[PDB]
Amino acid sequence: PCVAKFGPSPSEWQMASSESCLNKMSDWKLRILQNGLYAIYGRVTPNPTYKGFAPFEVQLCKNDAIQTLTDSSKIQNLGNIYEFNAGDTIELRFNSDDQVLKTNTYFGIILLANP
Amino acid sequence: PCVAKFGPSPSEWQMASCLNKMSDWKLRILQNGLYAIYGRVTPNPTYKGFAPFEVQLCKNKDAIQTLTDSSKIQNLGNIYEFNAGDTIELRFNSDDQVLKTNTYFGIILLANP
Amino acid sequence: PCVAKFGPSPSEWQMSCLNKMSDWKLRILQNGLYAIYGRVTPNPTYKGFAPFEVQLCKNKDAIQTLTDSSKIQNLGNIYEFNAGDTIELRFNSDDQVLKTNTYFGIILLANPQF
Ligand SMILES: [Mg+2]
Repeated sequence: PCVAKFGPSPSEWQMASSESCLNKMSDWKLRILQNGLYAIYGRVTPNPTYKGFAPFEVQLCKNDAIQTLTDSSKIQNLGNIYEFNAGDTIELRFNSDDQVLKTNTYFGIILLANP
Repeated sequence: PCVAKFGPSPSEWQMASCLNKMSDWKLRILQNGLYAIYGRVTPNPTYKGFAPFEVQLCKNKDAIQTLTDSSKIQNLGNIYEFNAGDTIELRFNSDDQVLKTNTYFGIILLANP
Repeated sequence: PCVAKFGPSPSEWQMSCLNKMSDWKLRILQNGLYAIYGRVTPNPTYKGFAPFEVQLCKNKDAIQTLTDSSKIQNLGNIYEFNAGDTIELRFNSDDQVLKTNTYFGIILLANPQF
């Protein structure tokens, strides 16, 4: 049962696994250590009162954005399923940290299977 | 597996814990965990009512999925974190908006660390 | 683990609960909840007559339809399938995709007994 989750604030990385399918590298960024099928989950809650000159863009990145969010008027789900390979780096990136509400913004991942 | 599925008509609740059926289309989550939702929503071509087409999967009273295109047969497959005490329900602006024989939803626990 | 994966080219099938029938097409032999995953990449120099359209079909029913030709698209999802069901990834024209970066896979997650 290999599962990891970053957020929401004030929480950082939580993790449970055997000995393990991933490695946490830094905030919002992990490293896949086992080829297999994974599920991503989580929530991006945009900041309504963002007062910055940068365009709202949240991306989930595989090394390649595999999920791009450009609508700052909607709370967005990150739930999905992907095949990843050992070595891959998974990262949730924000064009500015102030674009999202970090107290209601998290993402996680779980190994579903390894063919 | 901890699994529950409602519909399609004439089937009601089927179950194989982590949840408790509350009524038609509505469930109570009993454990914090990671869940997969699956299912399909088929608009009813015979609908002539005056309420706009809308179907929503609500966690508690908040929509986590919203369907407004009455010309789409939409899949409900997704992954979510739910907590104990959450209710999950599929709601319709009108029962006559969907073909009940072709509309169902299910949920399975993936893990609950 | 009951898995099958077609592609990407030149790979075809990599691999009971299912039977592979043809390129991009398989026969579900067992009831269950299945996860689909994969990727569809449009061919940016397609100039055929058919409108772009790629579909995951269960029997006669497109469970997923893609009509956006400007972006690579992910196929990840969970569906309930039944013994007998066929599953195929079909293209309105094979020129519409770059087979070198188009593939799909499936795996049985559970087969609950209600
Ligand atoms: Mg061949």
